[PDB]
Amino acid sequence: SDVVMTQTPLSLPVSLGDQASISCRSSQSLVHSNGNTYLYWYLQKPGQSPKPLIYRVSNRFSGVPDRFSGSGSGTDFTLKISRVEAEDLGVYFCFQGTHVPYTFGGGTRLEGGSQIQLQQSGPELVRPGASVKISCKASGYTFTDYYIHWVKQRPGEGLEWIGWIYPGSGNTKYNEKFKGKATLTVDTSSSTAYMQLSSLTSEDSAVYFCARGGKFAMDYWGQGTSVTVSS
Repeated sequence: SDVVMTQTPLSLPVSLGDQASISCRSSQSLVHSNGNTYLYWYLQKPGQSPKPLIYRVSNRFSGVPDRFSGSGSGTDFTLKISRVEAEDLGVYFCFQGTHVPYTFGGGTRLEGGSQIQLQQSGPELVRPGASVKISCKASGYTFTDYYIHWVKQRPGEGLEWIGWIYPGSGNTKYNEKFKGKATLTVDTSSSTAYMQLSSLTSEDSAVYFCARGGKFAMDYWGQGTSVTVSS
């Protein structure tokens, strides 16, 4: 009964100047009881963290040019990129934050806030059964004004939302998939968020991102921390 986000097409080869349109469909209505529709779009360029494009269906994040337009309602959503150029190449992901657990679309391959820094700890290489505690040092903004989200990304397997913590209060919310094996904490005095991953298996090998956000979605992302679990 988790919400499934389906994107089409999977791959969209295009030439410069053309129009590009990407579809996202949810298995459930994304209208929240509060009246908002927590549908978001992100772009991930081959070598870095996702970047926020659209919030709440139709709003562009700061620095995102008005040639990006999101539309839709209920269960059907569209991202249109009108005058496509070099820097638009990458994987587009839709994301829903209406229903816990928050879920991502599988991505579409097409072929802002740089004061905010989220500095994550280095790569881990461990044996099965180990635990790791990865950190995320926030700067360039007030740590306790925002949520911190954590996200898992396996190679060619897309994105999974792990949970959030609200640094101001320590309050947490987890994806059932991860609750019990990922523990979120903060140190507000050092503006640092932590995620402890426990009883590691080979399936837990992935890149883990910390990201700033609101209660329903990420905005800016850290650079990721690779965890490799190997015998």
